[PDB]
Amino acid sequence: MWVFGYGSLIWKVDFPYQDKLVGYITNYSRRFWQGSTDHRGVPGKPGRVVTLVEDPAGCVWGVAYRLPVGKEEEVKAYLDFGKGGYRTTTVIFYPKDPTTKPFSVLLYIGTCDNPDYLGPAPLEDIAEQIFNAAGPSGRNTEYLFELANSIRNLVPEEADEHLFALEKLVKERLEG
Amino acid sequence: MWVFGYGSLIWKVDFPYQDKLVGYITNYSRRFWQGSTDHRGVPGKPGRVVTLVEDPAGCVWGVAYRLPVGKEEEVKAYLDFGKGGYRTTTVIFYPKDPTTKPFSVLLYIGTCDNPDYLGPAPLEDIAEQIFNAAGPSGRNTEYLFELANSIRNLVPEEADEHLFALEKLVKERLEG
Repeated sequence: MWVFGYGSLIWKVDFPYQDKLVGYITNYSRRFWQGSTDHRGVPGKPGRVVTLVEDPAGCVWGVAYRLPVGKEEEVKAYLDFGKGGYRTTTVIFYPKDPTTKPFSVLLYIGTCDNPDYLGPAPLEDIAEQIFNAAGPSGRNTEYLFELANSIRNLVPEEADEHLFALEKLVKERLEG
Repeated sequence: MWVFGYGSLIWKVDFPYQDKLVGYITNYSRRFWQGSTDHRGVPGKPGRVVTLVEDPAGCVWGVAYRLPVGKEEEVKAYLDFGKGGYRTTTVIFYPKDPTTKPFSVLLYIGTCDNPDYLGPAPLEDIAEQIFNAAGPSGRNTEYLFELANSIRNLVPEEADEHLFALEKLVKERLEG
């Protein structure tokens, strides 16, 4: 099966994937409304990471990865499509390359119901919080930069108003 | 986290593991009571694969694998310890090497409640069914041989009465 990576997976490429395609999905928008206490932040001082939200006019550029078929032959691992703030569903992924027809992919999403969801907030604020945060995975700012730098390698900044704006405010903070 | 492989994982080594240790666990016994329709058998002509059953006098030799920390920084993947015929729990794993202290490991088990559970049966029968079966993964007999040959590389045949007996009956069938 193929899964869509709208975040860290884009650049955190050290995992096993049979194949990958740059592309985009629809009807969702990428927002930094997901709190991070185990990666780019910690409890008591959470960081912000991305999640996808339903947006009819929405688009999200990212990368689709083909997971290797599982080795354990004794149990049937399953997919639960429902589940406690994290959603699993599928959506159409459009490859950047027109040579490939669009195909279904798995989407793993953290909902408004997940415990870590921080929700929408003024960008001024999100940027600062990101500025300050650091977690087991690294600093919050590095996460944003990679993503942003990461997306730019694939599309014009117009593609993600929210992400690039954030990057810019942060860079400004880094100034003063 | 570390997971215990009592089956195919022992020899199907083409996956990513940070580390591995030969060892054994207790209070469970390995039996060929699990039906296979997606690996070593198919619907309408199922094969047999191993599952672990609670056995107070029981022991299971196998290998423990250290899974790599997950790359996705956006969602919290969880462990559900309860779940529809497959159980997830932990048990003590004793390394063959005394230099290492015993440690907890994850055990993923298919219960009597799973749909594919075929249950106990006369060994004469299981061997034949295995003889005949083939699935997406390969023939049923190859699965048994690898396991058996696989275990022997780690312990005397006395360790697994059930597995080696089965191997032998099968080899006999292969004769006539």
